[PDB]
Amino acid sequence: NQSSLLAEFGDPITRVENALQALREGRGVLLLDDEDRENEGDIIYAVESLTTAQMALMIRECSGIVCLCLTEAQADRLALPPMVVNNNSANQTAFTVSIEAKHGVTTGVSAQDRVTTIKTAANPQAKPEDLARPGHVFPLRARAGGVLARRGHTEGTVDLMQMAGLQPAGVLCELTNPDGSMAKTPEIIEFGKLHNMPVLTIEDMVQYRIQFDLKL
Amino acid sequence: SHMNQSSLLAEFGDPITRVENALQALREGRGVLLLDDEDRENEGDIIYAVESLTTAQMALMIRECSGIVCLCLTEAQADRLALPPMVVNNNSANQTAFTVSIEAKHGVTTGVSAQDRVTTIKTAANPQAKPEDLARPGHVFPLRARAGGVLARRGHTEGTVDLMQMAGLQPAGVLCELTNPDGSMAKTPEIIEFGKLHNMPVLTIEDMVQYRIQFDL
Ligand SMILES: O=C(CO)[C@H](O)[C@H](O)COP(=O)(O)O
Ligand SMILES: O=C(CO)[C@H](O)[C@H](O)COP(=O)(O)O
Ligand SMILES: [Zn+2]
Ligand SMILES: [Zn+2]
Ligand SMILES: [Zn+2]
Ligand SMILES: [Zn+2]
Ligand SMILES: [Zn+2]
Ligand SMILES: [Zn+2]
Ligand SMILES: [Zn+2]
Ligand SMILES: [Zn+2]
Ligand SMILES: [Zn+2]
Ligand SMILES: [Zn+2]
Repeated sequence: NQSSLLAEFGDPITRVENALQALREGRGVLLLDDEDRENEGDIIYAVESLTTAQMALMIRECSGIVCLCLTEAQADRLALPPMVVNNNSANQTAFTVSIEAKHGVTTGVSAQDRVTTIKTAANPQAKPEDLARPGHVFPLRARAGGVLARRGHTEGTVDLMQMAGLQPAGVLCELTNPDGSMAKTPEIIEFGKLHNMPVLTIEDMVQYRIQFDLKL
Repeated sequence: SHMNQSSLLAEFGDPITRVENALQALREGRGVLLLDDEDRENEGDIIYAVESLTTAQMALMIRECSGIVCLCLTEAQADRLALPPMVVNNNSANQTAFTVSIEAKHGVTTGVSAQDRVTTIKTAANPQAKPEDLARPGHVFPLRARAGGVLARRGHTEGTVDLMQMAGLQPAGVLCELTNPDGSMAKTPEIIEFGKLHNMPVLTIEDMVQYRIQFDL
């Protein structure tokens, strides 16, 4: 079972603290959501330290739909409303209109171009005109309150950044097996071991936030 | 001396032959690799007929391409599904005609596995589909092909729908951009090798344009 498998990454508190220190060091982490929800592991990177190599790993090891998790305030600053007026997706995944850097990219899809787009979007002094729409990067609006308001990878991403003391923007993508099926805990554990990436769950995060009275 | 692209593509035949082999591969359920103009994107996209799309084919795209797998549709089919342009004022470099993204309602879970994307695509491409069959947003990205195909707009979008129509297949195909492990986009020699290894013909939009000119006009 999951809890028993994750044991080798430490106890739940250790699992959170290792994830936070990985992010501070510029490394990625792998975040599992609830078993009865998606039961998927996403690679998470802090935008602050995002490299082309990190992006390239996501593209070749994950779904390739690399999303940029943003606070409401940052999404607002960039004038990125929800893609649809009435979201009826299974998880209410908060996709905004898709984006591309207006300047400094070609087709938008290379690892370099996605990073350029993401860095442009995450710039504290970005304006809406810095991004063309539509494009190949997929921003997501994180819920105010984070994982204590919504138990998604979107909130997990942003909460991790804030908990780590980093700028509150991260990227995510779902780890996918070569045959096209989604990675499960065993494969996720293996991937984290291969790539020196801490693994943790949303429940780890929730329990950690509760214990340490963490408003973010 | 490096030969030009046309010279590299010569082993696939002359322009017309390259299109004819593409059409036949699609009729046999195999994919093709379509290059656009060198002064446009200069990118090769894997293209598959939705009619014969399998989970294995989709898995290949996720593994070997950008993973942003797009569903090229006719304007008629997009309107049938009530899929408006994602943004009213499109200012992307090529005005790539993204609609709002989609997900099938039944038969899927999170929408992102190879099998889920296929289910979603099959659902959308069905000639008797209704808007309500598709949740929005989702993990499949439809594109509105321009009326007139590659003689009107020289995009992989139009190339896909033209290819299906010319092959006599359901006028819906899926595309995705071939990518190298280091995250750079695959270029002609890599596209050609990939095509040889996967038994997928390689062709260009210009080949398709010349074929339509010579075979229709
Ligand atoms: O679907 C997704 C984005 O395309 C993934 O599930 C991603 O992890 C964010 O969604 P959520 O916050 O609902 O997990
Ligand atoms: O960006 C893309 C995905 O949408 C690809 O270039 C795809 O080929 C569609 O674009 P176009 O028709 O402009 O080539
Ligand atoms: Zn493109
Ligand atoms: Zn998720
Ligand atoms: Zn002939
Ligand atoms: Zn002939
Ligand atoms: Zn003939
Ligand atoms: Zn999801
Ligand atoms: Zn294209
Ligand atoms: Zn070879
Ligand atoms: Zn291959
Ligand atoms: Zn014709």
